Amino acid sequence: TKLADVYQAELRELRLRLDQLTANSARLEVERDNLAQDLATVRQKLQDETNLRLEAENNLAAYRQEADEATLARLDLERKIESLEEEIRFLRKIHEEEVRELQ
Amino acid sequence: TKLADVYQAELRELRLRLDQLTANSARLEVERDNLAQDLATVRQKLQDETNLRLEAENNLAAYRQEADEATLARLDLERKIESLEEEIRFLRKIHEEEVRELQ
Amino acid sequence: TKLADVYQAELRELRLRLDQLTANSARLEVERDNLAQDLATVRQKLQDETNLRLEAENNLAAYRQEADEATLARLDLERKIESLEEEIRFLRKIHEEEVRELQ
Amino acid sequence: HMTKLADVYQAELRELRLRLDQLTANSARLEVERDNLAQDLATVRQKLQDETNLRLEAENNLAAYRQEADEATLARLDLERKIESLEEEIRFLRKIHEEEV
Repeated sequence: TKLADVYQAELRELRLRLDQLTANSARLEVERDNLAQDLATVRQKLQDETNLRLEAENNLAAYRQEADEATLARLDLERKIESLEEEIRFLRKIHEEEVRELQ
Repeated sequence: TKLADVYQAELRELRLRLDQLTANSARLEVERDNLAQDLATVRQKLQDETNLRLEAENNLAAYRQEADEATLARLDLERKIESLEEEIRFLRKIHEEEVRELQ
Repeated sequence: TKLADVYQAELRELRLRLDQLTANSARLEVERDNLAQDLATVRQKLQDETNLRLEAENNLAAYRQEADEATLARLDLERKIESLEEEIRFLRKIHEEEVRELQ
Repeated sequence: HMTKLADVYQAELRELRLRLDQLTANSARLEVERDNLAQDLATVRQKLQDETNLRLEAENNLAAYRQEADEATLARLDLERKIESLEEEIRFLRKIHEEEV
């Protein structure tokens, strides 16, 4: 009986440990399955957002050129205006002087 | 003797299973740790790629708006130019006339 | 005459502006040439550093697996050690019992 | 009198104005190109700094994983010897016990 008790003691311990490990393993498998599903989703969200970023960044260079050329055209015209208003003022001074000389 | 033999057999089996289950559990914990790490990583990449997308889209919007402002300003200026050129023509005509009369 | 002065004044202003603009344009040409050379340099450095970053990031997953497998192997052995020490303890208990039963 | 002079002066004025219009246009264009090159230079310098930081973190994690593998392997080797020692001990215990009966 003492022999049987020694054996049963070791058996009982091993069965206890085994039951705890099976429980722990089942819980870990559930958590792993969940993390994997969420990882698949967020990877898809990343791919989508990368594609949108990429298209936007591609359009940028052409739009920057459009803006530069439009701004350059505006400036050219503002300068022509300044030139014409300068020309007018000069004409009036020159004209006023010429009419004084004919008196 | 038959009894000890049944016990030693079960003892050997349980130790075999236990070693496999411990290995399996260790592996699962490693897999779970990895999935969690990668999930944190890709979530960060998603956030980054969203921020870059938004900034790109904003720069696109800004370049379109600037061009529009430049084009509208240009058109307004072209009309002021036509006005100034008319004014110049009228000034020369009036002055050429005044010059003829004073002679 | 005053008329000649009016004309010479406008001429003087235009010439000075032209001189100022030519000087500024020469400066700007130099600065543009420099910015372009440096831009080419830093673009090359960027490409190089991107290639290294990319290869490092690619090797990451493989090195993490190497570490995981090495750690898993270690654990398997530490467990086999515990198994053998348990077996020893049990053998001594069983042996002591058998020795008592056989006087 | 002034007619001769006015003609010469108006001609030079016309030339200078034409030149100013061309040079002002060119300068404006150069200013735009310089502003752009500077902007892009700032951009790519930032990308370089970012890419360097990512490279360094990656290389650090590589280094750390290589250290983990080396230490784990060394521990494994030490354990395999302890295993041999324990198996030797077991065999000695069984032979000594079998003798004692």
